[PDB]
Amino acid sequence: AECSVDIQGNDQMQFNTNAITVDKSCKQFTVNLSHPGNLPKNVMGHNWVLSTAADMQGVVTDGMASGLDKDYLKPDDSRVIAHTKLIGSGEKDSVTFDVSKLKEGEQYMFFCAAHAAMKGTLTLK
Ligand SMILES: [Cu+2]
Repeated sequence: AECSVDIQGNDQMQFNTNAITVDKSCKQFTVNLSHPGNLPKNVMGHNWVLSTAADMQGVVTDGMASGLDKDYLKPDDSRVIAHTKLIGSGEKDSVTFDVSKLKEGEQYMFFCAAHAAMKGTLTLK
């Protein structure tokens, strides 16, 4: 099985996929985020954030209120399973999480905290 994925966020404010699969055998899963654009992070920086679909809007609301100083996430928000740092063009970051953290029967999503329009699903198979 494969227990990691490579994902890109670019200068046009989009990720290069809207769907990640996590094999049910994985105990840990790694997301390798890169930014193959030319814009730096103070213009078009991206991160990658994981929550349930049901929690996404609340995470974004509280992140918005927390602001740029906190990379648009409430610090220590228990609804956020994992997240990367904010990266600009040519930079990269990876995050690894325990697959045991996914609540059984719940659909998960990923998104960019800076650009909540950038989103997708993360699913067990
Ligand atoms: Cu973004």
